[PDB]
Amino acid sequence: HYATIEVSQQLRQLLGDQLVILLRETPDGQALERSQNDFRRVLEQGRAEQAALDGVRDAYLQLQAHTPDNDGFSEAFNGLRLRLQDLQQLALAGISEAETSA
Amino acid sequence: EQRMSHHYATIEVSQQLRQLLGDQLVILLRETPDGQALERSQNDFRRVLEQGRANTVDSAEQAALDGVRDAYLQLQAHTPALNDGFSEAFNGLRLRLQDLQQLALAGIS
Repeated sequence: HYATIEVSQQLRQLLGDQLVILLRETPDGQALERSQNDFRRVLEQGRAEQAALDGVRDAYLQLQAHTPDNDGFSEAFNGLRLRLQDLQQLALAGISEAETSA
Repeated sequence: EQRMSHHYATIEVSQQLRQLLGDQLVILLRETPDGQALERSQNDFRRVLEQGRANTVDSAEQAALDGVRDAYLQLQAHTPALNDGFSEAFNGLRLRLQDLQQLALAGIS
């Protein structure tokens, strides 16, 4: 499980990274590209559940194909998702902490 | 066990909040956002969040949720500013990543 949560969180973060970029006034195409590469990078890696990761790849391929204050919204979204992400990782730590404690 | 169960409830809250944040993205990423469904989602987010802050036991997790509240308010404050293919592909992608992750967590659990 613990492997499948890490690779899951990475992809979700990289997806969020890409939304932050898309939600900006002037989308940094190079960055988006770099981020799209990291995603398929981290994914392909994890791809070696194997169906769900295959399903992710299939779904990512489709997002890619459809990919096109406004900068204020982008930054607030980024702010919010990092905190939610960190909230989960905090709680998740408190558990691996507990598992060990036993 | 019980220490472990408070942590898992905080994970559940964060998952629902991310799902609801996702719901809003899907709406705003459409040719024409539906302001009515948007505000229903915004009202859902703040209900689940406020109940999270009300019932969360672990004190660091409580403080974390206060930060989530501050950032959510900022998110709303910047929304009034603001195909359909991207929005639909996004939706499918995030749902599979979420379900995938929530399986393993329930797995460990």
